[PDB]
Amino acid sequence: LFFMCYELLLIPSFLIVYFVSPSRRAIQASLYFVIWTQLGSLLVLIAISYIISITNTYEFNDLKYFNFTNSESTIIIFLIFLGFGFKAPIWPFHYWLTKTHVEAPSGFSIYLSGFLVKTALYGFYKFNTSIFIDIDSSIFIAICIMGVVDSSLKMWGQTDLKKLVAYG
Amino acid sequence: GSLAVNVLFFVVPLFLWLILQTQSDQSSNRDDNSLTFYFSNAGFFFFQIYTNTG
Amino acid sequence: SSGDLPSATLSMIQQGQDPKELVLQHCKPNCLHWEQKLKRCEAKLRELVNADPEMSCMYPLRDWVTCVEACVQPQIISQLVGAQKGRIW
Amino acid sequence: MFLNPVKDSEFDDEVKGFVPSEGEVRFVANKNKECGYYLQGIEQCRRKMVQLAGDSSSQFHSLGFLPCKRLVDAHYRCMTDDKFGSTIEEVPEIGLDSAQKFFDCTFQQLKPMQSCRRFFDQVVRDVYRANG
Amino acid sequence: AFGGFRQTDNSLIIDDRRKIILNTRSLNDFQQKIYLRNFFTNYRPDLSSYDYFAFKEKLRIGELFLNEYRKRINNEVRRAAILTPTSSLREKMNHKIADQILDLSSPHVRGAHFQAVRSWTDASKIVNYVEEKQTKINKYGLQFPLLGNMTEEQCASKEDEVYQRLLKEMQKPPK
Amino acid sequence: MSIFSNIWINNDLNSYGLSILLLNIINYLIVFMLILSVILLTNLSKFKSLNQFKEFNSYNFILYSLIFSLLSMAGIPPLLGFTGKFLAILYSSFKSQYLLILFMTILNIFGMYFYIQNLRFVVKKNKSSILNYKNYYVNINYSITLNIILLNFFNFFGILFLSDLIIILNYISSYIYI
Amino acid sequence: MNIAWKELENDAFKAKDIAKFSFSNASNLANFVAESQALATNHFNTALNNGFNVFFAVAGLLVVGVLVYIFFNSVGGMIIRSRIKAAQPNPNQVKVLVMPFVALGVSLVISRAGINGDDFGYKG
Amino acid sequence: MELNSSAKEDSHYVGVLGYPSQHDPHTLHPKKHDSTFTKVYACRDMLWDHHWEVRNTLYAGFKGALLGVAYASGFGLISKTVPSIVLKKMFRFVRNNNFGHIRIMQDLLTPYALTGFGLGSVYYLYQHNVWENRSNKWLAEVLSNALFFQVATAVCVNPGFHIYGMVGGILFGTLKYAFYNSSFFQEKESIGSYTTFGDLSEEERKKQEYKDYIQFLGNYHKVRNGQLVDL
Amino acid sequence: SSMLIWGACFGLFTRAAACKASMIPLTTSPWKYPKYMIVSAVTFYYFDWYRRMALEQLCYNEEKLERYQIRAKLQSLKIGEELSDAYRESFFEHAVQKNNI
Amino acid sequence: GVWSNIHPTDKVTLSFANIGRPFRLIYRPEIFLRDQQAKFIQLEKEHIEKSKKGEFVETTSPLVLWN
Amino acid sequence: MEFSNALLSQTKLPGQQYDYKRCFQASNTHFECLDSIRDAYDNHHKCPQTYQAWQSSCDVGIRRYQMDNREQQKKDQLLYSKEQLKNYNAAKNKEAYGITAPKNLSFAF
Ligand SMILES: [Zn+2]
Repeated sequence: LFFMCYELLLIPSFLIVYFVSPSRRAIQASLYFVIWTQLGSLLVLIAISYIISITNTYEFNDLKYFNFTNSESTIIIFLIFLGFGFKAPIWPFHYWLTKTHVEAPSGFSIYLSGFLVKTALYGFYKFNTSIFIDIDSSIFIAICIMGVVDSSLKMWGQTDLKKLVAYG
Repeated sequence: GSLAVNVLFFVVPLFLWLILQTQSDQSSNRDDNSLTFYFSNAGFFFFQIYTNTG
Repeated sequence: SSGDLPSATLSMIQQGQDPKELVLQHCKPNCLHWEQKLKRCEAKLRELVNADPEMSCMYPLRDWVTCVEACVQPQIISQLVGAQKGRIW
Repeated sequence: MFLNPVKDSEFDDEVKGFVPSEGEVRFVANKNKECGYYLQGIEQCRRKMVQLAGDSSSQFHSLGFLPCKRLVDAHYRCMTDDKFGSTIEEVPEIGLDSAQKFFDCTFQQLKPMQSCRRFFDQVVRDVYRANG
Repeated sequence: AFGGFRQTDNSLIIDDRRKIILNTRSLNDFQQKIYLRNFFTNYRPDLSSYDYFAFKEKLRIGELFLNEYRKRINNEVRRAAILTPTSSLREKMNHKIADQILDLSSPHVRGAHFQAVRSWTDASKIVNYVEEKQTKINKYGLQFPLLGNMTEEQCASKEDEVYQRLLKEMQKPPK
Repeated sequence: MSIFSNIWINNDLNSYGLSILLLNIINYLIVFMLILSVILLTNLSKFKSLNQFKEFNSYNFILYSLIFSLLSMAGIPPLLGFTGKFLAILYSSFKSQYLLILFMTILNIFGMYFYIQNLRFVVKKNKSSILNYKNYYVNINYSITLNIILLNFFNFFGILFLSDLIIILNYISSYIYI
Repeated sequence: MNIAWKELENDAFKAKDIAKFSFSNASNLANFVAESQALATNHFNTALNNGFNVFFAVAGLLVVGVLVYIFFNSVGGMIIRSRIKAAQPNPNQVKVLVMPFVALGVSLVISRAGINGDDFGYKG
Repeated sequence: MELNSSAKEDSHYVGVLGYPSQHDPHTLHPKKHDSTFTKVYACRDMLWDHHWEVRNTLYAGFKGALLGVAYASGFGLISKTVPSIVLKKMFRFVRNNNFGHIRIMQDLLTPYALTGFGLGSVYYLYQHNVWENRSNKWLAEVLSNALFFQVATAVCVNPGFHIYGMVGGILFGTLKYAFYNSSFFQEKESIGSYTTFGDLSEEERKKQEYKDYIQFLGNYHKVRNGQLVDL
Repeated sequence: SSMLIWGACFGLFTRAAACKASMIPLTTSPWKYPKYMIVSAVTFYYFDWYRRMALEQLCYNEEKLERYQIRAKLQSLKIGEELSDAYRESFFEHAVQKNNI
Repeated sequence: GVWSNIHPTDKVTLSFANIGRPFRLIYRPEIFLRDQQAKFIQLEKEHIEKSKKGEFVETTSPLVLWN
Repeated sequence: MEFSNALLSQTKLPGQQYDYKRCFQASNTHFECLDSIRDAYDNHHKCPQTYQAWQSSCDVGIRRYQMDNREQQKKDQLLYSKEQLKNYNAAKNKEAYGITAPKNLSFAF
């Protein structure tokens, strides 16, 4: 139900961007939003199917009584990190966010930055905390820091204020 | 623009990864916090209600 | 967190014991051909009442031992202290 | 619990902590993982027996918790790796007090089956510390 | 029912306890559990789920307790600075206070760090320290409202027990 | 499928995959028939090129019905087309085929863009007027409309009742060997 | 299936074992089967009823207060509102001022009474 | 249908079962009292030695050349357009030569065969000498194949498509690890099989198996959680 | 809940949704409202029976599928494993004990 | 409600959770365990009968089943 | 396929038919000659004439199905009774109306 509730959030967002935005460029921006967010959701879905099939259970508690090997743990952590970083925009995947903020209506932009991206932080946290991972987090830390550096270095050359807020 | 500056910008993530690796070497011998997903709460969440029914 | 946690299994190398006899009696099926050849050589040499001193079962046994230790030796070393690979390579 | 009483203390109840050996923790964890089926059955057996003759008018009210005894034996054997005895009554002189504590906390005081595991684990720990 | 994932690497497994030989690539769900998933993931795997929850909470409280020790010694240093002039502060502070400041430094006390790197024995020792403090304060009933929740009926029994214990301690001879 | 003292214990159904395939086929047929009913309501001569998806922008029922049919075909989570793909990935993971999962993922993402590309073509300057005329007035069919209503209900909320369909399909598939 | 009381006799087992496998008194067994070793089903039912009543009262008072506030302060611009209030008779002005505050404050007071345990009998 | 069947053999299981071994010595030993001709003919065991580096390199080059020839025959030549003057000259050459088709075929297929031979030889020398001792087999395969295919795409095809060469190398390495290194759909044993070696009697093994079943009963969620109703 | 009432509610909302989708007014052709509830109530009521009765036969089918899986596993053993001590006793049980016909 | 009254778990979880598992185990686990426990209950009964004669049998000793 | 006795039993020679009446009469007679003496393992030699009639009347596939069904029935009878099965079914259908809660902070494992 956790994964299903995370997945349920896409259709209203796409509908709002498609039917309520006044700008003409918002038609393609909604498609970009959908395609990136759904690629991330597909990665998360692969990880969830892995966990469900290996451990025939749906409770966070039962994971305390099952151990994942090194290979499965590495696969799961990579999949969940990349999938939730598609929505909570990590460095190489923020083109959709920039386009969607530039073209979307102001209220939905407030909702998207203020709350929607946070939905990726929560779920990741849960799946990060329920599994024992024996990998070095240096690669993920480097990806996040590259995101910070790349976003903050691009703020000077912005004339549109909404794009500047998106980069922040 | 500048070829050297563009190359430096391109190779930034590798530089960050290498610096993190070096400081992980420093943390390993000093027994500092390593760059790992720590597992000390056994999956119990931060402030989570753990109650039973019946 | 691993490393600061108790170990679930204690191997007999970690108990200061030699598993070489077990590994030898488990690597023997890998070299049944050489073992059979050595047995045939021994049977042939037994039958001859007079044989040249140059003739011996030494070389079939050398081949059989080579195969058995090819199976045996690396896996015992791989569990020892100081035989771990490098950080990257 | 892993506290030992302090002898010749100035006040009455002063304790000092200690940490078990890595072998003891490993042994207890492995036996608990491999013998948890009996532990769950004791909880179910204990509740089931009272449901059938909780009243004093029942025909077999005198027997009490006797059948669950069999489970209590099996768990013990499992936790002892069959190296000491077939029944808990054959436990060595060490850990005998902890067995009495477990029996009091399991049947005489029908406590939740959370505290009772501590006393059985104490029996196992005492046996492990004594023997080898 | 727990399952498993099919393995790929080809390597022999020797079970001397059961006296069998298996292959990693030909392990079913149950054999994978007892041969590949048997490692521990806790500081104290010998404790139950409830017991390890109590252990984890006590460990968190113990880290906060050591942080409180450092905060208290810092506040004592501030009080000494205000109350004592610099003409003699250094020597007095060098008496018994500098050693305690250095005893509660970065490795011994977590401080503002993300994680305190402790082995399972260190965690056990911290939990034992916290439990020793608890046993000291529980026998006097000092933890009713601040660190406890008793009913009205239990309060009277606790008061009687503490009164009897205080009477017993008073009538003993001095050491 | 383990053995203890010559007693065999199995926790695998061995017929789940056939039921999953049947579910995928049936779900695809249902969504396809929804979109073709939407097409059959209208004047058929208008839909020749891909840009003419704009012709579906006539009134709210047709427009939204086809938007949701396209999203279901693309595999969007809430709708019916997502369940078959999700269960296919679950069964592949259960069978331990990560390469098949990767190739299905590539196919799924490319096909999803292939489907949602046409949502851009639906934008039209004015109402399309794609209805046949009869007795001087547009001919709006009620029976096909009700069929689309039922198909829309089961597209929106089919994930709630999917357990019964899975039960029936596994019951059918259990006869394959017996 | 094999855990039963058929073919079970006190002759086989020694007295001490029986002494450690005998039932406790009637009260302990009743508390065990009723699962009332610490709290009673009456306690639980009373707590559920109190929670129901508290939620319904809080929600109703909050909605009433916000509706009356909105519908009393959403009649026009500042001058229009001032004219309407001036035209209102004194009891009407008193009501449209006081009663939203009464509803919201009573909701907050009920919540505060919910979070405070002042019924404890170990005082003095 | 099997791939790399010789390298995936479980030697211990094969020896225990008595199955023929693919690593057995497949060699010929001439003996005395034999003619001089059979001495020379028995030297053909050289071509059967899979530990010969030159033979392995030549076989890899032959396989690469055969693959290149097949690709040219099926997809390469027919796609390319030949000038009409060159085609007319070729057909005139066929008219004045008894087997002129063979010469045309040689001229058309020489570049593809040569490129395939070189690629196969270089690939074998690159895999066998560099990446054969890496601990992580999957990562080694992925990295080596990605780099090799990127270089091959840069050289043989336009160098501006090297990224797609890297992606194709990654995918090929994943596929190779899944089916050429691992054994899926091609298994020589049964899942869960084992071999016993101790002197334990049947009673001891049965007791251990009863213990194992008791432990296995804890893997059921309903059993472990105590959520079973009374039957 | 009751399936008959759930079906009747389903038909009531289905008719109203169909009226809205066709842009025809509600309150039009009123006799279709009771007909839809009656048809939908009977339809879902029968499906409730059919789904329950499919579970029963599915469970009984798995008992026969239990026997097929064991015999399929033994017949799919690699050659030489039949007389191996890992499978020798189980194989002999089906070849000898199950020859009772 | 009426749709989800066959199992104590919601229908979505039933759909996407029990991949490849037996419906017997999912819906009636007690009968599933009892059926797979056959020839072990008989062995346990024989063990109890022998124990009534004062003899202890080391094999089949772990076979103590409560479900 | 290739592993199921059910599908192999449906394979027959051309021009081969089954007389179900005679086969079932013989099987009923043989199973009533049995089931009067009860054994854990059925011994057909204790009912020789009915055994011979059963062998000469029913096909091999029918006899295999009959033995499999008889073994399953004998296994089921030793474990279950009508009343306890009814009680268990009623209890399961009654608890199906409720929900399942996690067992937080367990003790067994
Ligand atoms: Zn061996």
